[PDB]
Amino acid sequence: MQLNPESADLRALAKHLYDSYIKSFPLTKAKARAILTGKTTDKSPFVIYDMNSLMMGEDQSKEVAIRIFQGCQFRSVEAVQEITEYAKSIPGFVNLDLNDQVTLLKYGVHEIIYTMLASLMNKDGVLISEGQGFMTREFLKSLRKPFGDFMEPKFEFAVKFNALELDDSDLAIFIAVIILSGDRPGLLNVKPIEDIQDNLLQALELQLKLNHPESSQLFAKLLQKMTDLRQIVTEHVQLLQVIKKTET
Amino acid sequence: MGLEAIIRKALM
Ligand SMILES: *c1cc(F)c(C(=O)NCc2ccc(F)cc2COCCOC)cc1C(=O)Nc1ccc(C(F)(F)F)cc1C
Repeated sequence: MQLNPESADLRALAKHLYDSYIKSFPLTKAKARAILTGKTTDKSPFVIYDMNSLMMGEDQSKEVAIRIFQGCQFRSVEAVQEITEYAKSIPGFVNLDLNDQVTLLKYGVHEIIYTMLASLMNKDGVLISEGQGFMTREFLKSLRKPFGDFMEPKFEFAVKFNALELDDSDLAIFIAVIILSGDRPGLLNVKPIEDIQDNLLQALELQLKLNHPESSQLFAKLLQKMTDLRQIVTEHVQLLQVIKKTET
Repeated sequence: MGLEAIIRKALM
């Protein structure tokens, strides 16, 4: 490996997605990790760990399980928006056939939501309300069916993913690689998507080699994850309609 | 449908 014109341009592309990413998602993995790990001057989050801590926490539906799912829904809408905003700053993306831009984000946002959640998760739970709150894994599990199980696959994915210790520089280009997946169903101009993805995949490999001396095949194992995330989002999509069929 | 809506609006 040599530091040359092509390598320096993969570094500028990495830096440009990193800044663009720090823009679109205010709550970065770095400040998320300072909050989870207590290493912040910032305000300390309020822990929701039982039904009583949730009441004070709130401080319409009657049902606390439904009400939490609703909150989960709204953040998702905001997340889909932030991911689209990010996508506009990926060199090539705004130039693609508008319909193709839509299929990419359509079929990608759920995989990107699983990834961004890991950033907000440790073994105890997930940061909520821009770091102002923390909801414990086991309490979310404590909600009646079918809500009790909704987030558990998120925690499963997030436990093994976070073990890779990816930072914001890696994640920005991880997310850009996902969005430009040339296999999303009904894509009018594939060859052009795959051209942006090839450039993004070189930018990813160089990143991980420079940033992760102890993980020799981390690039290979980020691709396995991008595979993992296909069946995960299926399972999420298919239970997410169960709730549309059984909850008014 | 609910998704494409929000994505086209964000692209705007
Ligand atoms: C929590 C609840 C929930 F119902 C969803 C979800 O995926 N809803 C579907 C949805 C969401 C947004 C949208 F614009 C359209 C749709 C309908 O799409 C149809 C599905 O088939 C493809 C999601 C959550 C959840 O993930 N919540 C959430 C996301 C991201 C963050 C962040 F902090 F990481 F940014 C946080 C939360 C709580």
